Amino acid sequence: HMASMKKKGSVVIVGRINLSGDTAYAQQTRGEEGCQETSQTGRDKNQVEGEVQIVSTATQTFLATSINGVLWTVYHGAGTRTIASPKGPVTQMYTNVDKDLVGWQAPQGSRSLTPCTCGSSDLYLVTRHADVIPVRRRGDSRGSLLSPRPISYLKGSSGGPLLCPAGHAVGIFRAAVSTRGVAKAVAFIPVESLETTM
Ligand SMILES: COc1ccc2nc(C)c(O[C@@H]3C[C@H]4C(=O)N[C@]5(C(=O)NS(=O)(=O)C6(C)CC6)C[C@H]5/C=C\CCCCC[C@H](NC(=O)O[C@H](C)C(F)(F)F)C(=O)N4C3)nc2c1
Ligand SMILES: [Zn+2]
Repeated sequence: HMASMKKKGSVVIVGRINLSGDTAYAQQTRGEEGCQETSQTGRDKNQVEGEVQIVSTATQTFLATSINGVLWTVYHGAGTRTIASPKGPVTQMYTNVDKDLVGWQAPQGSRSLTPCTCGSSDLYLVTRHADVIPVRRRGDSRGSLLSPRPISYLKGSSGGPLLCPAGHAVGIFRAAVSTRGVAKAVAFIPVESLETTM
């Protein structure tokens, strides 16, 4: 009935991947109860820092990455959802199901990565566990893991960045290619396809 129709909650920032030092590590900034409440209200007054956020809905958790001033993630995680902010829910500024891509204005206090113009194929995937995984670029939207590992280790890291040697953003991780459960390659949205979208 129309009176009872519910609304999906917002995506919520629940942590970050700290890349500021010589050691990468995940930090949690909100626990599951606060996450649920913030998703319903859409009001998040927690201070945001850093480039790679850990984000959650009521049912899924993944990453989101700031590049020029946009917080980017995957459509298969966020759908068309708002993100929680200090002033309430914020509507997506980019949505592209064909790329598995969404974006919101980057939160106040975030730091943005710079889009790579190096043309390098020696990349680094950052996961939600703060693993920094070498990936050889193999095409516009694909790269191979130098050390394959079970897909379990990549689950929950969609929306994370592929970085070049200089720390610029080359892409947003979106899918893993596996054989017998071992991830041998990854697919990503290339930064140019974001720069086009922008
Ligand atoms: C609804 O509208 C949509 C529009 C476009 C769209 N486009 C893509 C490509 C898509 O793909 C889905 C979701 C991702 C995924 O699981 N994302 C990671 C992740 O971590 N998600 S997540 O954070 O856990 C989560 C679910 C919370 C958000 C990064 C994966 C980690 C481990 C793999 C686990 C087994 C899965 C292996 C899959 N392989 C694969 O499809 O490969 C083929 C050959 C491709 F062509 F894509 F390469 C895979 O990776 N998929 C399967 N769904 C959609 C949906
Ligand atoms: Zn670069």
